[PDB]
Amino acid sequence: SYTNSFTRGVYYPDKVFRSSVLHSTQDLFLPFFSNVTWFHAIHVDNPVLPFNDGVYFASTEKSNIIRGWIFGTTLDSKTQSLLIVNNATNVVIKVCEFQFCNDPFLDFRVYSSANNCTFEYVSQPFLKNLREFVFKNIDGYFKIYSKHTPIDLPQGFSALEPLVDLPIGINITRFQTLLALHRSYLTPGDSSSGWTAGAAAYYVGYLQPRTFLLKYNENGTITDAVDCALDPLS
Amino acid sequence: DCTMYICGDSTECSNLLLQYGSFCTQLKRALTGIAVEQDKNTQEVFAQVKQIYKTPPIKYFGGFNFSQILPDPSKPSKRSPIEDLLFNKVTLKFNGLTVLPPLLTDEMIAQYTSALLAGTITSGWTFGAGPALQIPFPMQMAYRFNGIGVTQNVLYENQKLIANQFNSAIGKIQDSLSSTPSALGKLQDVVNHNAQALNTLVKQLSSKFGAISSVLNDILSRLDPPEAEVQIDRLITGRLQSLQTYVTQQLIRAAEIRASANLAATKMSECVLGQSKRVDFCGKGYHLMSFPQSAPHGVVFLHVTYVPAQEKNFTTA
Amino acid sequence: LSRLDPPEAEVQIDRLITGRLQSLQTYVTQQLIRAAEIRASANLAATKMSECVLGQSKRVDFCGKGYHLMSFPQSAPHGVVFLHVTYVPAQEKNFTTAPAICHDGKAHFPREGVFVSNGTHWFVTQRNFYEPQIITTDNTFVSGNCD
Amino acid sequence: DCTMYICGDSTECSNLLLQYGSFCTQLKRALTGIAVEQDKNTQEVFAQV
Amino acid sequence: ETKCTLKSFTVEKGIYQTSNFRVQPTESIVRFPNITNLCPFDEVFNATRFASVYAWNRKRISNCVADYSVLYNFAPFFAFKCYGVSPTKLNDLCFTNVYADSFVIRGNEVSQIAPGQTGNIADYNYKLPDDFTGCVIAWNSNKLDSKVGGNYNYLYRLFRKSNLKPFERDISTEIYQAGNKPCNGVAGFNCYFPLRSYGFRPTYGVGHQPYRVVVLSFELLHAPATVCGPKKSTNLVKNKCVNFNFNGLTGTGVLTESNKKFLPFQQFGRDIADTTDAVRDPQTLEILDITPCSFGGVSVITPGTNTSNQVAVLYQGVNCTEVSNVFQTRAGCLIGAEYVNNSYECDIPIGAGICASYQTQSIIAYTMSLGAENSVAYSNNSIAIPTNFTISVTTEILPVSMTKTSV
Ligand SMILES: *[C@@H]1O[C@H](CO)[C@@H](O)[C@H](O)[C@H]1NC(C)=O
Ligand SMILES: *[C@@H]1O[C@H](CO)[C@@H](O)[C@H](O)[C@H]1NC(C)=O
Ligand SMILES: *[C@@H]1O[C@H](CO)[C@@H](O)[C@H](O)[C@H]1NC(C)=O
Ligand SMILES: *[C@@H]1O[C@H](CO)[C@@H](O)[C@H](O)[C@H]1NC(C)=O
Ligand SMILES: *[C@@H]1O[C@H](CO)[C@@H](O)[C@H](O)[C@H]1NC(C)=O
Ligand SMILES: *[C@@H]1O[C@H](CO)[C@@H](O)[C@H](O)[C@H]1NC(C)=O
Ligand SMILES: *[C@@H]1O[C@H](CO)[C@@H](O)[C@H](O)[C@H]1NC(C)=O
Ligand SMILES: *[C@@H]1O[C@H](CO)[C@@H](O)[C@H](O)[C@H]1NC(C)=O
Ligand SMILES: *[C@@H]1O[C@H](CO)[C@@H](O)[C@H](O)[C@H]1NC(C)=O
Ligand SMILES: *[C@@H]1O[C@H](CO)[C@@H](O)[C@H](O)[C@H]1NC(C)=O
Ligand SMILES: *[C@@H]1O[C@H](CO)[C@@H](O)[C@H](O)[C@H]1NC(C)=O
Repeated sequence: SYTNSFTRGVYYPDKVFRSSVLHSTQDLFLPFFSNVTWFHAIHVDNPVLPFNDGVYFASTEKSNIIRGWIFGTTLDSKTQSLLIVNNATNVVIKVCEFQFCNDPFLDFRVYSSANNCTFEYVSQPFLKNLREFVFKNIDGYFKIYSKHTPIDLPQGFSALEPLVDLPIGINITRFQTLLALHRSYLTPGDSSSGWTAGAAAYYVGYLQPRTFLLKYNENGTITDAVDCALDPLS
Repeated sequence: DCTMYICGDSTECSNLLLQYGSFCTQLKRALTGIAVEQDKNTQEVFAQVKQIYKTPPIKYFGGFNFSQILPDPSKPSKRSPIEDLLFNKVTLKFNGLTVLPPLLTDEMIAQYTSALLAGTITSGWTFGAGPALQIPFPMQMAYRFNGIGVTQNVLYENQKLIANQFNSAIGKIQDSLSSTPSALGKLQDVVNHNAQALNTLVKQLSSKFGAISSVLNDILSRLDPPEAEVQIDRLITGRLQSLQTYVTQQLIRAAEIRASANLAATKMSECVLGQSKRVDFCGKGYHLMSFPQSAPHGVVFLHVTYVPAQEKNFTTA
Repeated sequence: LSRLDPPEAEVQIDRLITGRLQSLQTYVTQQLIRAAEIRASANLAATKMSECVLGQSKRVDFCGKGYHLMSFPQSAPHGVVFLHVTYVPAQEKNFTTAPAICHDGKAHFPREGVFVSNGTHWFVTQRNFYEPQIITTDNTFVSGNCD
Repeated sequence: DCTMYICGDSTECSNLLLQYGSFCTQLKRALTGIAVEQDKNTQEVFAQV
Repeated sequence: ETKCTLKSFTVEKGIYQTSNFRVQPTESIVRFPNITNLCPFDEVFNATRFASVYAWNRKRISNCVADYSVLYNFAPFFAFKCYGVSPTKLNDLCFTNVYADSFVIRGNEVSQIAPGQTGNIADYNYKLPDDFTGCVIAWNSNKLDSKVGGNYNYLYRLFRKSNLKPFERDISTEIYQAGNKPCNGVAGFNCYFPLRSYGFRPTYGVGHQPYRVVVLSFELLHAPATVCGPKKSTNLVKNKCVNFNFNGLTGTGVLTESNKKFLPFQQFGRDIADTTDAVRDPQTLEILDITPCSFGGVSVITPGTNTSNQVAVLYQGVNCTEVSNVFQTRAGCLIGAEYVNNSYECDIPIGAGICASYQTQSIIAYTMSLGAENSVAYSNNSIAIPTNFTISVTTEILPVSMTKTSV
């Protein structure tokens, strides 16, 4: 499918504070009123999703049906592929040198056959239930913004707060969602494991280098943002 | 501050700045001349009178109503309701940029305006050409009507009508000034231009001007003494080129303000302190009198104009 | 050009030329501003010479503070000094004034001046010099009744 | 146009001009104010009636 | 100072600006963040059992604060030779990785652990790079790695085809094919075992006893540095402008508390002018506003050497509660003059309606008088008629031309 992200896809551009002023910055932002891909009816193919300028991952997942994400170069043997797996009370962020299958599922613990991870990075567990995420890679820092806001995408305004930064530099051109259900299918090749669960939809929207003018209130929270290459009034 | 704006808390930058020449003692010599000039424009129009006159206690001038132009003793700041309305509409030390306050405050200009009003109401035009002479206001109006060609009988007979029309005009001028919010545009434009030029200098200090960074404490800590110099030299050049144009624009704006103040003083002397025979120098039409009102950065002249109306066709020979 | 060798003296000569041209551009700008100021002052002085020396003006403080009569120019190495002759009234006195006079059922108004009174007496005089004259028909005109 | 006059066709050159900051804005802000002023002088003498 | 500024000797009457008053900071703070991941140095130096010389144990030290000053708990080191660096400057330079290679060797073989040196150990077991910028530490371990019968568990390679390369390891146990006779896995003539064992005993001397040697090699790849040594001081000075270095934000100003509630991810604040206005304390979570202390301009109000020499100082645009009659005006504050309460004619302007002059005695300070007071009696039946005339002369000087110049 294809839908529109009207006024969503904004985040904090830098770790600086302001008080009821306006800040114009040329950053990598999501263009307002764009055409994002609403993949709600794809209940496990087509995992070929690029990572040129990042990804805007929006979801309204009911409760813990997502298990994590994977960002790799080509998903081949001896290729750096980061896997962020969110358990109940802890998340695991390791980069592996392994050949990943079409849809590595989690319900299983070992994704591929010959896994070989080398990093160590543990953090706080991450996982009307809107879960906004924005992923990017710049200055060798795999940078993520996360937000948990109650709701599809409404017409409101909510900034994305930088939560965790982690240093790594690779040619990240991979993206796929990891679902969770009841029926256990150990077969990696068979990409058909549809189970009767809640609504699942992984939003995909690519970022773009644009100039954004954000308005910082007295408390330092972005409450309004305008773009500078869409509407003439903007 | 030529030393602090270009060189932030750095003794080596101060030693390097003196080699550029005498720009530091010229950019501050021109700006202080601008200030002394601005301290004089506010004395050629408001300080034209020598002795301060006052309004008599009896508030009966003959039928007219000047409560909106005379100072109000209730408000601690002695001003008129029109001046109070004008004062509530003009919306008004960072890195070595200070704002010097004017000599004549908003209270002494108000006193000069009240003195000029008393002189032009009680004495007429004699308070600006010698000793003040008392004269009734209806007789002053008859004088001003005969000065333009209209006989004094139309005023000595239809005095109540003229008084009511003047009172209605004085009452409606407040609503007219309150209707259009951009009426005091000439007084807000100068303030906006000043605050914009004062704020554009701090915004250009963040520019690297070719160097690696913008702050001196970073260049004097990452790089070693003789490779930081061409960088300090380029930074000083960039910060001096941004101040020279600022001083030039300030001089141009000061010359414009001086010309405007000379014109305003001429209008005050030829319209408030007497009646002029010019067409559109003291208002559009037949000028009778003019009342001054102070404003945080200017003067508002209220010109009383006599306009004929209800004309009729006749035969002439 | 004597300590340093040809191509390492150039960036130095380039910087010196830039510094000496930036110091002259601002000088020319200040000279233009001062020339515009001098031109405005000279236009004002020429207007004052034409309206005060070459005739009498009715302006209040354009040819001197007061009532202008005449103006005499004087040269100066870089300017002109205008000597304005001013007529100033003095030694004023209190008097009684009235708009008109009702006589024979008609309200008569003075032609020039105002009706002055000094106690059980009424005369006509101008508004600039006390000259008591009897109220006659020549200096008065009827414009209706005194109602 | 600061961008076409200084940096003509050259994206690399324009990215250096942005590091000089607000000079270009204060230039066009004044040049258009000059035009607005010139559009007013033709209305104080001819548009009196 | 006025004569130096004006470049003259007979200054006239008036107010002249000479310099600027700047408050110098007294102390200087450096509040960088609390210390944390002390690198695992103690587990490499205080280990329980070291490896052989040929199987030298390596740990990579990365993403951790390196306190290289926990070295000095281990006793007088037969060698702390720091090659390419100083033993004192090492706790400063950040580096990408710090590889720690530990191994046990004899006492006579501790000198062979260095660049260029050759022998029996650093030719086939553990060779160091020629341009090795690091630190080799070595200390005796007799009490711990010596058994009466003999600790034959520590091995070492004696024979090899060719020497090793910088940081190369060999764990093969094939018989040394010395002669042309091809060995068949059996030992004997011209076919000897390459790995021998150490006869560590307590009765040995000081040159043959077990010596533990570690080598810390610093790596500075183009990759960002993740192992940076420690840093800190401790003053949250208030109501006084000092030099702050809060987690890299450096400046000078008064650090006073505030109510500017920041978000969790952000460290410093900015006004509209892009200038810094507040900063997080990298230790206690509390926001303090940065405000400059007393700063302004000094002006000498001199009556001129023609009259006298008593001058007055005026600090403009600054309250002088901080750093001769002190009086605070609306345009600043002046010292050296007395505020008189009779309004006279303004002679030397100051600002906001205050003027100075010489009474004659001392410099005075008074509110300027706009003129005299005269209230005419306005009556509807009274007039003022002049009687006499006065012919006066008024001088009006106006410039016409300028000095024609050319360059
Ligand atoms: C999105 O794009 C598709 C084709 O890519 C188009 O058919 C659809 O109308 C677009 N939706 C909107 C309204 O952006
Ligand atoms: C993962 O989740 C299970 C189920 O809640 C829990 O028992 C286990 O301790 C968790 N492990 C981690 C890594 O937190
Ligand atoms: C004068 O104007 C004031 C204020 O509008 C009003 O209160 C008053 O009635 C007026 N008096 C006369 C005599 O018109
Ligand atoms: C006078 O007469 C002319 C011609 O009939 C007419 O156009 C005009 O409106 C009249 N004006 C007045 C004042 O009655
Ligand atoms: C006129 O009388 C008034 C009131 O007594 C007085 O104040 C004023 O000075 C007198 N003026 C002259 C010119 O005598
Ligand atoms: C006023 O002056 C006139 C002319 O000198 C004189 O005739 C008249 O008697 C005077 N009035 C009095 C009462 O002094
Ligand atoms: C830093 O350490 C001190 C002393 O243990 C402690 O009181 C303070 O809360 C610590 N700050 C942080 C970052 O928690
Ligand atoms: C000093 O006083 C003398 C004598 O009164 C006077 O001639 C001269 O102009 C004065 N000079 C200054 C600089 O005030
Ligand atoms: C100076 O500080 C004192 C004490 O806070 C205050 O009372 C006074 O008004 C201040 N003066 C000015 C106007 O700066
Ligand atoms: C001057 O007036 C002020 C304010 O009323 C008062 O505080 C002070 O004592 C007076 N000084 C003199 C010398 O009268
Ligand atoms: C002047 O005005 C007062 C107040 O209305 C009035 O009582 C008095 O009679 C008037 N006097 C004249 C006629 O000059």
